[PDB]
Amino acid sequence: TQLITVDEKLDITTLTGVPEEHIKTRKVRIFVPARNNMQSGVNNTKKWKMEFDTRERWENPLMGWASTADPLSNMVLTFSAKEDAIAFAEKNGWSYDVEEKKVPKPKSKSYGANFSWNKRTRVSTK
Amino acid sequence: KRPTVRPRSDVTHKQLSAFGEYVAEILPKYVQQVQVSCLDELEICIHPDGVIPTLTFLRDHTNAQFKSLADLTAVDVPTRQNRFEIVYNLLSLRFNSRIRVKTYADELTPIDSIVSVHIAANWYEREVWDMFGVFFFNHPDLRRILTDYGFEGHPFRKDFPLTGYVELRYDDEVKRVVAEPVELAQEFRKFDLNSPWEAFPAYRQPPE
Amino acid sequence: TSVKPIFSRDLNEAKRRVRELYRAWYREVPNTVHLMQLDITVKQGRDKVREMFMKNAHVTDPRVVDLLVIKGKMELQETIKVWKQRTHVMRFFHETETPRPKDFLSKFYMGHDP
Amino acid sequence: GVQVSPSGEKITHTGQVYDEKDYRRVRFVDRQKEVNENFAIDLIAQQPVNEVEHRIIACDGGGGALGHPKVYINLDKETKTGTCGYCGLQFKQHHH
Amino acid sequence: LHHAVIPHGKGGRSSVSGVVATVFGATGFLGRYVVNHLGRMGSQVIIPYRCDVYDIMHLRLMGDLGQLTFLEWDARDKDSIRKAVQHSNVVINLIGREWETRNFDFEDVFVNIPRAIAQASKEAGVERFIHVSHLNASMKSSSKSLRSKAVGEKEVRSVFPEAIIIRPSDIFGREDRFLNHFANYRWFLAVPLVSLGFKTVKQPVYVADVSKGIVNATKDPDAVGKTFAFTGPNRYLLFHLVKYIFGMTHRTFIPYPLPLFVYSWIGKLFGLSPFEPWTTKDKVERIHISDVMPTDLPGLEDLGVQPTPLELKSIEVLRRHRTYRWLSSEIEETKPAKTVNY
Amino acid sequence: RSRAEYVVTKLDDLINWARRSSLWPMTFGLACCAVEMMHMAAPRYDMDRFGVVFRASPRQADVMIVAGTLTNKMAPALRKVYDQMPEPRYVVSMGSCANGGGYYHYSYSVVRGCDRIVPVDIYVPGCPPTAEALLYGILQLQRKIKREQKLKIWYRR
Amino acid sequence: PTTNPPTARKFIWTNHKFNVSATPEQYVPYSTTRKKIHEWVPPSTPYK
Amino acid sequence: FAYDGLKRQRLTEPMVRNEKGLLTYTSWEDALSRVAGMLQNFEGNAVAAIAGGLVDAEALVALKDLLNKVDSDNLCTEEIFPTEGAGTDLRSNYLLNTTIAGVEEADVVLLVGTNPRFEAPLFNARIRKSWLHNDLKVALIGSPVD
Amino acid sequence: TYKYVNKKEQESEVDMKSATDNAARILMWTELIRGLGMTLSYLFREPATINYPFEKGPLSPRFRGEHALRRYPSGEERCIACKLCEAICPAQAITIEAEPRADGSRRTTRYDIDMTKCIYCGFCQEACPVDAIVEGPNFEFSTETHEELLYNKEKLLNNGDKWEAEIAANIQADYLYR
Ligand SMILES: CCCCCCCCCCCCCCCCCC(=O)OC[C@H](COP(=O)([O-])OCC[N+](C)(C)C)OC(=O)CCCCCCCCCCCCCCCCC
Ligand SMILES: NC(=O)C1=CN([C@@H]2O[C@H](COP(=O)(O)OP(=O)(O)OC[C@H]3O[C@@H](n4cnc5c(N)ncnc54)[C@H](OP(=O)(O)O)[C@@H]3O)[C@@H](O)[C@H]2O)C=CC1
Ligand code: SF4
Ligand code: SF4
Ligand code: SF4
Ligand SMILES: [Zn+2]
Repeated sequence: TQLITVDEKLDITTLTGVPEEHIKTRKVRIFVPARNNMQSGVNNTKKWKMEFDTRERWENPLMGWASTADPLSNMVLTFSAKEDAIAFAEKNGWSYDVEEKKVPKPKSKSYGANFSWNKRTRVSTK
Repeated sequence: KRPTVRPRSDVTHKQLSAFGEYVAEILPKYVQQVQVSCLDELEICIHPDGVIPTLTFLRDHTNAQFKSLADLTAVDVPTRQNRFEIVYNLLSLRFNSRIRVKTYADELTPIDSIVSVHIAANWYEREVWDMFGVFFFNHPDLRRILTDYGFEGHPFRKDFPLTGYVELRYDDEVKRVVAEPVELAQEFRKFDLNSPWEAFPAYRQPPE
Repeated sequence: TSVKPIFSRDLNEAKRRVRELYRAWYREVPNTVHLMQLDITVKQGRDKVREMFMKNAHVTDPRVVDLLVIKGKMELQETIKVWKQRTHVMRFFHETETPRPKDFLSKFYMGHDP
Repeated sequence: GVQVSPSGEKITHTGQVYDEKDYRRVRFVDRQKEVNENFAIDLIAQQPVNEVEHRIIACDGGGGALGHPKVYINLDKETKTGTCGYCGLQFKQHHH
Repeated sequence: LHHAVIPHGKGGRSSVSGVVATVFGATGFLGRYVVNHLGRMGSQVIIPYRCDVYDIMHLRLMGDLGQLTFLEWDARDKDSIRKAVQHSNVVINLIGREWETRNFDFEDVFVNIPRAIAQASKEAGVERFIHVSHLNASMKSSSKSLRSKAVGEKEVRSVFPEAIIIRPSDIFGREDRFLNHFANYRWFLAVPLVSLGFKTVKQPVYVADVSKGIVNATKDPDAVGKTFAFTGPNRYLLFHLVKYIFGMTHRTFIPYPLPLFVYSWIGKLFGLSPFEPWTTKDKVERIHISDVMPTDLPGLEDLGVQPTPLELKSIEVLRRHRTYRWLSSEIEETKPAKTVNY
Repeated sequence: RSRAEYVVTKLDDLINWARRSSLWPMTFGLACCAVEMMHMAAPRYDMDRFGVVFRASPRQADVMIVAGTLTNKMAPALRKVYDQMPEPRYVVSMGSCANGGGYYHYSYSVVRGCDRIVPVDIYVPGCPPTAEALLYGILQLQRKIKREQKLKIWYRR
Repeated sequence: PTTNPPTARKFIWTNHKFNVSATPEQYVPYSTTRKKIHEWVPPSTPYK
Repeated sequence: FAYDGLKRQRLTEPMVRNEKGLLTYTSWEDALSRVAGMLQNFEGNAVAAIAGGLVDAEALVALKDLLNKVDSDNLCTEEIFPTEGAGTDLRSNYLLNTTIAGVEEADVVLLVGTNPRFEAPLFNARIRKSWLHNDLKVALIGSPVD
Repeated sequence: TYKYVNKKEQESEVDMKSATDNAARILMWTELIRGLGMTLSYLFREPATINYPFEKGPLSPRFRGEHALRRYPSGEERCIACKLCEAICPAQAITIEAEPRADGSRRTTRYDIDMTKCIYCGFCQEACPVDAIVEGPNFEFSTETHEELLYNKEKLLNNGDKWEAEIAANIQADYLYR
């Protein structure tokens, strides 16, 4: 008596208040952000993110600042799981492109390979 | 002893844990979680349908007497199914204590308003509806309280942009203040201020 | 695939609520045009109400259309009691906004925005 | 020092100036475009080279805590003086 | 083109529409609307002004920061005209008076100033010049202003050969001198029309429509060297037009057939004033000159503007002139005036 | 020059002296900056000594001191009370919020500067600008409306 | 600053300027950054 | 470090030849009108396209559909690959079928007619990594190149 | 502890003298007369009004006024284009771009401060490692247009050249606290 049945895709775009252009014409990207190679820390590659497609930024006539016309340029949303990001994107009606998480491949490391009798992995300097 | 470390007391933690056990065993129908923080603060997380019995028990019980509602708010965590975590902060002047009651909701499941328990919940739930879009059942006058008249969207949600969608400017052709789509002379520069080295090993999550 | 209803068990009761809200808006539009000194006529306001309803016409979830009825009722009350002004009413018409054309040649000639 | 373009508009120390056909000079019509007359590039070109005796010199820009973070300059290359990265003061070791 | 004149943005307040427009009659009635449209789409608008900074200061919010450049000019200063039109690609000429002062007459205002502006613009190298004359300014008209505007059209075309000549009809708007004038007849006993207001046909055009037409002429590639006619959708007799104006005002209506020569006498009687006159002999001649039919000339349709009707845009002008009794009256409470095909 | 130009200039100087010697603000403030404008009304600075007296109704007001944040819910009221002032009306913007949005420039509910709504005559910077700075702005407005020549431009017309 | 004058520098103004707003001497903002993207210039010689 | 080439010698506006023979800037409408008029003037064999190196697949398929609609099959690339035999018909004929994982997995590699160090620096780096770790036998037909 | 502000202790009973005193208080308006007398005392005091602009309100060396870019005693600009002030600026009122200079130093080609967006909080002057950006105590810089309140690098350096006489003195007087 307090449970009804729906068989739909949970569309809330009419309740979000977003204009039609920023719903239909937008493409979001769902991915784990790549580790920047200037550092070795990997704490930033643990939460999934969706960002939006980049729109036009031009130069201000007066000062030369980076003027924009879109609202969803600084919009970054963080998620614990990829399927949670899919649920949020399909609920808000945005078409999504999803990149699978690029985990680093395990590799064999041995300090004694630097001092090999016959293999080419012997190093000439330290 | 340590001048740069905040002193801690275990007596308040023990009393709040005992009262958490007390409330959890009095109300097993709704209480889903009871936790006491390191800062000596008690939180009870409950089912959404038990907000009226939980608040009524905490206000009108002799051993609770939480007669003052400190605040009512919501937190938008858009990675869980019920994204709006609704928080009631309550004060007990008789026992000089503070308690936090948490519940959950999403964009299409309203919860019961507690205006019949606390009158400040009227304006606080109006603020919650205006900012997050959480509907409240049996509210006397649920409407917007902080946004502009005719404002579309709930701005304290995560997915809402910081600058919004429209701005106001005066047009002399129609002699009116009119709304236009957002254009900024200088765009808000997003800063990635997050170090890729782990800061707190006590909160290290297990890998996925 | 089973959820909890807000007000209507199925789409028919919510459609009844939509019809009642449309009745109230259609009744209010002449009073709004008379009370606030609006440029529009009675026909333009009723056409705008019809346009908004047909804009929201694609919804088939009872909870979503119940919340849409709730939002429309708050807008209606905010129109009954004079809190929206002439500017707030005329924001529905976008008479200062030049509309972007829907054709590819115009989208190509203006800028890079699709 | 300040120099003027063929359009008659003076050039800043960054080196930027509007073109002859640039429409943005109507911003300066009936007004003035101000340029700081003291250029840091030639104001260092008038600074003398600090002649010291040590192989490693320490610079804080003068004034102690009123200057910059103190750095250490290695004066080994005899063909080029050592310049402080903050204040731009040149230092030279003595080979006599 | 130049790198800084390339359009950018989505056409909003902070966008770049890529037009540098020097608007000369920007202080007056049509000038505020054309500057509003230019700053709305986002443009480099130069306003050369003659009057007080307080009098032009209503134009200060029409555009973004630094997109509006106000500068002094004198109508007798070719140097100042050239310095106003030096950095521009569109020069818009809206200079005009409805009367004659002791410093500037109709010939100077409608010939000498537009010729000097066009000459400075051609010698400065702009690529678009738009000049607003009046409709039915062919030649040998019964009023001095129409003849002066016709010979000014001749001089402007002789100096600047590809100038876009825009001929609008009697423009109506919130701050016009047409609908407010006919509602200002209510302060007297009757409405003194010539031949009871008949044999005089008018098609007024909305000021926003004229301004949109001027802006689309700035961005129209095939409008160069053309003469446009900016007319309203419906032609009304003068009697029925004044009847509709007073019906919308809800004041009263008593017409009076008064002969044209003594009406010109009382017109110049009102015009002999040191301040802005209520009416002049030239004003009443322009009122009783009938509007011609634009057959071969292109118009607002060909320039991209749908002409908004006077019946639709009349209540934003005449609600000022009604009393408290009829203040809350809608469009449908006043019968629209009968149109004429001729 | 001729005799009439000097007479017009001296009359116009008298007109402007009266206009700048009697300027009345509308009793209207928004925020922090309104606390500072009543600190300028406070006895240390004495805007009443300078000749500057609050009148609550815009019909008796001359200068409009927009002192604080202009929100989207407040902008129509701001424009209404600006338009209801009589014809010689001047506007001083006070603080970073009224100048260019200030500390809420990137907000969904804040008008990015009150010059988008009302024509601002002068701008006073600061957050808040001190009562010293607002008194400086008021004196600058007095000098600015001393500078104008309405009668002289009318005679040159 | 008669018994304790400030330190003399050769970049400090010898002559002070007051508030020069609403004068031809007033400050006018501009971009201090040069052009970034340079257009390809076509040659001035026809192919045929 | 070659990203700063995207700041110089750039095409920003459409250009057309003059009546005297010089390239001058014009509008998109005029440029597309002239190209479209010439395209409607000329027939299928008379129109051809050639593609360079920094071209995405979207423009390639768009130009392919356009020239196929005007019945043109001369869709050439400035890079030469053999056409007879299998040619481009079979995807194994023009592809690094072993891939870079197969570079790591192989034990003898034979480079014929290439300078991988400059033609594909990361592929050559993977060759060197597998040569250092798994002891590849690398051989070369070509000029003696470091 | 606590105290009562309006609760009187017990009752003062009814006495003939007390009734006469209350009657005199109600009839002859005694508290009104003493309020008049106190306002008369203020009338005969000395006003606290300073004679602006000839007398200025007192300030402190820490005062945050108009922004300025300082130089070294050699005359070289102190800023090294490190963008720390732009990072710390809460209102995002600082825009910086830079490149290596002709001699290889890292100097700003663009240091703009939107002073209509500035909140005048001193975070930039307490975050600058070389004391380049400061808040000189000039507050008398109100303008007539919104544009000329948007400061660029040339205006900021020119203002630092103008106000260097008291900026260095104020930093000398106050720098030992910071
Ligand atoms: C013109 C000459 C100078 C006049 C005085 C000018 C200077 C002083 C001005 C003072 C400031 C006034 C400002 C406005 C104040 C308004 C409030 C106010 O006054 O309220 C009135 C107050 C009101 O008192 P109340 O309001 O506190 O009382 C409570 C009343 N209820 C409960 C109803 C609210 O006092 C009066 O009404 C008293 C009026 C004067 C009575 C004078 C009586 C004199 C003695 C008569 C004879 C007695 C002996 C008879 C014979 C016996 C024989 C045995
Ligand atoms: N209004 C109408 O009914 C119609 C008008 N037109 C034409 O359109 C144009 C604009 O119309 P509108 O706005 O109504 O006209 P206005 O009466 O409002 O005046 C237009 C502008 O001309 C300027 N001006 C007039 N004479 C001189 C002069 N001697 N020196 C310098 N500036 C001068 C005025 O400046 P300032 O404020 O400084 O005096 C004003 O800003 C005019 O050419 C008019 O003839 C065409 C059709 C209908
Ligand atoms: S400018 Fe600063 S002081 Fe003034 S209202 Fe805004 S936040 Fe408050
Ligand atoms: S002003 Fe100071 S903090 Fe800012 S970029 Fe320059 S050196 Fe760094
Ligand atoms: S004072 Fe504060 S708000 Fe202003 S520029 Fe410095 S850091 Fe930014
Ligand atoms: Zn140094």
